[PDB]
Amino acid sequence: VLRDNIQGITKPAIRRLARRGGVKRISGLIYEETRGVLKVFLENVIRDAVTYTEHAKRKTVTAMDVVYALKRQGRTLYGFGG
Amino acid sequence: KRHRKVLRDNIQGITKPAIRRLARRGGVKRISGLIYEETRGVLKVFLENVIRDAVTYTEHAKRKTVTAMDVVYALKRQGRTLYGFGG
Amino acid sequence: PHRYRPGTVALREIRRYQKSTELLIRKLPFQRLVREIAQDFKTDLRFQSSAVMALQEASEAYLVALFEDTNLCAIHAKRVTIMPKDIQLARRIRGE
Amino acid sequence: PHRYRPGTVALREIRRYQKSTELLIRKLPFQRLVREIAQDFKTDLRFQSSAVMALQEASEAYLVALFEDTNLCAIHAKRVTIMPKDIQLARRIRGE
Amino acid sequence: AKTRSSRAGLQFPVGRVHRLLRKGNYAERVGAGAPVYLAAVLEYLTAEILELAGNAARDNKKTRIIPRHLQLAVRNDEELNKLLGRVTIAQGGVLPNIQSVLLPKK
Amino acid sequence: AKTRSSRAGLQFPVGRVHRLLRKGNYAERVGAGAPVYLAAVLEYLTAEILELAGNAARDNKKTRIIPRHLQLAVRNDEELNKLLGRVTIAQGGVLPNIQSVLLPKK
Amino acid sequence: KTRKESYAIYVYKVLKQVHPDTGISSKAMSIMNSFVNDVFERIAGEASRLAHYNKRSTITSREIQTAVRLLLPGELAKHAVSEGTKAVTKYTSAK
Amino acid sequence: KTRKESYAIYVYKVLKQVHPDTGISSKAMSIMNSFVNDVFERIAGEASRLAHYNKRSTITSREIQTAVRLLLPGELAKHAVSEGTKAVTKYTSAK
DNA sequence: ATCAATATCCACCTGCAGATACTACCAAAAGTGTATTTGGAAACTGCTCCATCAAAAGGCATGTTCAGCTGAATCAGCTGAACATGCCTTTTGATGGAGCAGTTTCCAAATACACTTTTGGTAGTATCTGCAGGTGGATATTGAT
DNA sequence: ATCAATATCCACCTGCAGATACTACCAAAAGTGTATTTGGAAACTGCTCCATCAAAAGGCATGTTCAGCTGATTCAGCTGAACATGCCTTTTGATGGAGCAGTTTCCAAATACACTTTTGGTAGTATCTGCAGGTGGATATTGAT
Ligand SMILES: [Mg+2]
Repeated sequence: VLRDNIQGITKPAIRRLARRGGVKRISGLIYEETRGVLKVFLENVIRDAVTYTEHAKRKTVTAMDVVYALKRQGRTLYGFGG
Repeated sequence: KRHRKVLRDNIQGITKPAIRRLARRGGVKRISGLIYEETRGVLKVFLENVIRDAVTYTEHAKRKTVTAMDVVYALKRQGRTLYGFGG
Repeated sequence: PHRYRPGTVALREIRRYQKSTELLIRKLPFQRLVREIAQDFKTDLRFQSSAVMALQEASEAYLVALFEDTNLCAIHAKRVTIMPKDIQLARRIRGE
Repeated sequence: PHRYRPGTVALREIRRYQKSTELLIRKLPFQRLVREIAQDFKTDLRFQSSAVMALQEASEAYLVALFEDTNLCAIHAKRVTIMPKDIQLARRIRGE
Repeated sequence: AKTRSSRAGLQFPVGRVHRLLRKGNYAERVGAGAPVYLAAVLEYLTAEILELAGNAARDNKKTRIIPRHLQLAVRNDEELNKLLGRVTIAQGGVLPNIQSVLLPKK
Repeated sequence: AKTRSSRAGLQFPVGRVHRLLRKGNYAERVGAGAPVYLAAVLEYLTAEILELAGNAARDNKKTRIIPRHLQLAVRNDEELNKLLGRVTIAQGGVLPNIQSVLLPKK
Repeated sequence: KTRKESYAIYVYKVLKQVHPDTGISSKAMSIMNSFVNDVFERIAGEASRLAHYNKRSTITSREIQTAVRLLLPGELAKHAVSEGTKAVTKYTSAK
Repeated sequence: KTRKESYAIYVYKVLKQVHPDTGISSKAMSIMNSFVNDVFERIAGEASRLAHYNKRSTITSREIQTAVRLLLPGELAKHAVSEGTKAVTKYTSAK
């Protein structure tokens, strides 16, 4: 049952996310819109983290690589070091 | 010198026509009558914030004169970087 | 034979998921998506376990708040149903 | 006695202001406003004129971009008239 | 030998704060009082948050502060919320809040 | 006596850039390639913006680039627009742009 | 092996002063530590900029104070400033 | 009567290279000057942090390069990298 | 459609401030050529913790069904655009001094080793407890009637 | 209204993950003490540019009129919410080995310094030119009919 990775972000899980966000009713097109958006977000952050990974000459993306990339994208995260 | 004259209600110098112009530049075709006071309110908050930070730089430097650089640095802090004035 | 009205369960779920703080996307499908995306920038990559977690916390925080803004955009248009145009407006005004 | 229809002069002004770059708020009034707001934070302040011009350039660009966002909030509500609720939705989404 | 922290009345480490400033490339030089002031400010904001977080733990029948509490502490307070307006607290969730137009008719 | 600029094949001033890196306290030490590489990047970017602004001057039947030209150049270019996404160019105005629903008739 | 430093013990000392019977989870402590590090960097960075703007080679308590005023919202700034001025008084009037 | 430096003469040189018959107004130049200082601080800052994150106390061409890939969008980064790599290559061979 | 009121175009022109051009000058920048220190790369290496996979756990995919939302169409009430009118305030341009900025002086405070003491971090162990995740049972909420 | 299905509550119980607590220990900070260096406040004062003032340049305020937009009302259809009914993916745990992180070495590249040359800025007096703003006349757009 070959399935895309982005599709592993499923309807019910997007629907939960929305609920945490206070959303009551959701149109069928939201799920595909949401995946597009999540992909863009992960591209942007991962690119930066990986660029830190490469700079330090590692093969392993660290929590610090991610944290530092979140910081420069204006998405400071507390909880994972730094 | 002698008594510098009282400053009050200058917010009203931001006229209905001048606000309408800014809305034009901003692409706006039609404007509800309550927009003028709303905009004046929003502008005042914007100036308080920038001026507060500018004045903080002036005092830090022990000057009585707010400089263009004071403002440029307050603009940068605020994420509203301005080119053209010593940036 | 008993059915809740459309919107009652939705409310019940809003109350429930705002009470709690667990991640809402399954870890593995998330892990694969991350790895898939990173592959376009570097081949043969490992990820610390905490690295992938940090990314999930951030993505979920981001998507939840965007759903708030989106919801405000739907309400503005006098609706209660979120649509792609609401998400799009929210992203446009955020400057994304 | 000719009369342009409502909308026609408005579009003509959009075109004209969008093509020029001169500041749109009268200078001295804007300057008094700056001085008044400043005075309330601190007395005995002087201002370089380019400090006042820097504030004006910034305030005018801030406000023009805020109207674009406001316009898109109105249009989303299926109107062509900006209202206070549009500005407020723009500012909320912007995280102001 | 009395530490600079105990001299300053502080639980937070002045010497560390000083070392972190020198080795931070903030300036060529670091004055004697700057670490002291900095460390006080830091102690203070920490107390302010642990204060409110602790309260929040109390209100949830809990004696152990968890992320959830730090989150409620911060987002329920206008000033801390602004300070941390662009910050995500991992495992914090959000504030209970439903837009009123979404409430059923009563 | 060669300048480090001529040595590197650049118009932009490598000594200056080295000096400015030192006075800025970015690190204890500044490597010898750093100002050369940084000066090239800076020279490049100003060439990119001048190319484009130059074109906007020409498109507007003018010979002297003014700030409106810089703004036209920057906002009409996806990438310069992004790099300067949080920047205001004094005396730049905006791009001509009118939302569709606003035009007359059908 | 390499020593991994943290404000954890100082945050705990402050916790016990403010809520003597409340403890903290590791994850919450990690958040507090990020918080201290973050506020550190913001205040230092702002002080750094200040000193550069005024062509001074030294960060002093004066710079830390303007940095604090620039960074913290109203009441937080006020109490931080008075906490900071106090700690420097005690520090001086003490051999 | 102290002297204020700017990139004006270099900006100007570069302008003659791309558009030999085009001038630049002094206001336009003040903007170009702001633009170069701005990208300067932004790149140098990323490089500063980057060095720090890696417990490296030296800022090399390698730090500037990463700073450039973190700061600039796709195509601009790609071209900037080239020009910088080739200026260094050339600089190194010239001695 | 036509007509005619008014905006828009662009082409041509003269004035002038803003740009460009030049020589004399210099302080501070930058380059050059030594003497002396060291950051980080290389190479080797021990030990996490990462990718893997198999066994147990469990949530999501699908289809039927219909409540209730979205959006279309219709309308009136009334807001907001356009424009005529009257006239006041901002724009601009020229002098007197407040304060900023450039000197030089010099000591209170900084850095720079070197040297003695301590504390904060880890590891090995052992020790402890707050609370998540069951349970029963009581009532509240929702939705049919 | 009442009635019953289901959700939600609170009390009490417990087991063990997560937290506290211990302790030898030990390096590397942090403190101390002495020797040296320098940054920046103070006192003086040159000189820019800011506050302030009067003469006309030229947008703003207000009332009237009515076009057309907003927002209420109605209504039908389609679209998501709910909730059955099954399976297939995810989570959990166990175990090799990849690679990151620690440590030690040594040299290329770094800082330091003194002394020599170049450059970029500024000042002063120079004449040069792009385009803004004025004109008028040719064409385009707009809205009544
Ligand atoms: Mg006042």
